Amino acid sequence: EHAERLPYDASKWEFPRDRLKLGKPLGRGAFGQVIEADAFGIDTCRTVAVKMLKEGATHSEHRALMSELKILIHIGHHLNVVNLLGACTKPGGPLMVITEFCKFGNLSTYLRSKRNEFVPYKVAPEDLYKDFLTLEHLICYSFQVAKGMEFLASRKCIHRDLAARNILLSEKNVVKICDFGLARDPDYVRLPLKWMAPETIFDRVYTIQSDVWSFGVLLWEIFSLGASPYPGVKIDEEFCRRLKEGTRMRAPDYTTPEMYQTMLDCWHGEPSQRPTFSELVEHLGNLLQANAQQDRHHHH
Ligand SMILES: CNc1nccc(-c2cccnc2Oc2ccc(Nc3nc4ccc(C(F)(F)F)cc4[nH]3)c3ccccc23)n1
Repeated sequence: EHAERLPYDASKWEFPRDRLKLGKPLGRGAFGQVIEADAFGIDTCRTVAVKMLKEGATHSEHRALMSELKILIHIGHHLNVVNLLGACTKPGGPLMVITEFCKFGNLSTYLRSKRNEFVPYKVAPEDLYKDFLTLEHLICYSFQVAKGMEFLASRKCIHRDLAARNILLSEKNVVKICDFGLARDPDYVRLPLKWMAPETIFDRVYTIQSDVWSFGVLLWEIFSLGASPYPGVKIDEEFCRRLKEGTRMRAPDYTTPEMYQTMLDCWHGEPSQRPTFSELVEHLGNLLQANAQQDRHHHH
């Protein structure tokens, strides 16, 4: 622990506060707030999201945000993990942590907005389906999250709150894993129980294999175009009993048979019998390739 104590390469990370144009609020937490900004010369102009420590923060709050900064630095860069771009740590203003802005926001809300703009696959004339989501998009998002999680695992990380609300969508259909820190809201019971593996619910065990369970729930979210898990079910002791017994969600409205089986696999009762993220990357990549290449219309 005590990640805040890690060496800080200021030449790499430090960004001048006066090179930010602060814009609309994006969200608030115990730390302070996250606001949209345009940053000049952070890499040109680039839109970013800036998490800033509130004035009058406690030592523990301040330590927590610095720890977060150091954790993001330690993990390192991956396409599918929200990209840390800079920080403002020196005297003269608040502690600020700067990440890339993702135009389309969280994946759950985005997918929900596209329910009248989805077709399994385009057919010519394709302009009838301009900016529509397809199965190819959904498998692509799934593959990317698996890639991100594979990367996090290789960094010896465990996410602990994997869910569609914690995935951000940028341009060029690139998705990014984040942690909005909502554990520290209707998705959280005073714990994100709907996303938690049975060993996590009953025994507070968190491993990369419980993240795999959560990934299964995330897949269900994707292939339902942003529905809330376990429709029509109160999340109480009977829910937990039935989960232990082997009851699982039914196939969502937009799934393929293969994708549903993958959900079921992720939801194995035994952590060791669930696929690894490496296996998921392989499997999903193969499913994506098949999907992306199967229509030979334009390939005479
Ligand atoms: C609407 N578009 C958009 N684009 C980018 C960011 C946001 C955003 C909006 C409201 C609140 N937070 C937002 O972004 C963040 C998410 C998570 C953050 N923190 C975070 N801390 C993390 C630590 C670890 C990992 C792991 F990679 F392991 F998954 C991911 C983590 N994510 C942010 C930190 C600083 C600034 C923004 C952060 N919103």
